[PDB]
Amino acid sequence: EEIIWESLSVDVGSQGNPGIVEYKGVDTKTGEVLFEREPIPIGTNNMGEFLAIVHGLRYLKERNSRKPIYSDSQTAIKWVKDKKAKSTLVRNEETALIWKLVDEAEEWLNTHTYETPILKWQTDKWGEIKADYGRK
RNA sequence: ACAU
DNA sequence: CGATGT
Ligand SMILES: [K+]
Ligand SMILES: [K+]
Ligand SMILES: [K+]
Ligand SMILES: [Mg+2]
Ligand SMILES: [Mg+2]
Repeated sequence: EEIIWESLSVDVGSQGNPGIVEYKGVDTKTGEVLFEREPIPIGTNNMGEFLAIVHGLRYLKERNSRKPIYSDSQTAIKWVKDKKAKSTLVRNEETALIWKLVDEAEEWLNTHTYETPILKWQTDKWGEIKADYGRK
């Protein structure tokens, strides 16, 4: 099992969990940063990992790219497959922004199609995903 | 246990 | 050490 180098890798970064959430997508081969989301004041790791995959799907579809997406998040890969982000984060005024984005990402999944393979990055074999924030 |  | 998730 080898890396598919012609791919997009995504990852979340956070300050606290729940805490400030951001995410980015990079070229797996070169590490070039292809997109970065503005920090969201309160969210969870898994909400961010979910949003990162969905943004990747939208990014690749817009560009007519058949590349797969790598994620290190077992949870978010399942949530995308299911089209449902099963987060425990309370809904209040401080979490409204993240929940709006998660709700809108689910809505996009429920109104669009894609063939993009969503692959598990095998951290135990390959080290940290190329989109990692280097904060752990 | 596994993945973050 | 704590949290988010299956
Ligand atoms: K990190
Ligand atoms: K990881
Ligand atoms: K646990
Ligand atoms: Mg990750
Ligand atoms: Mg990471």
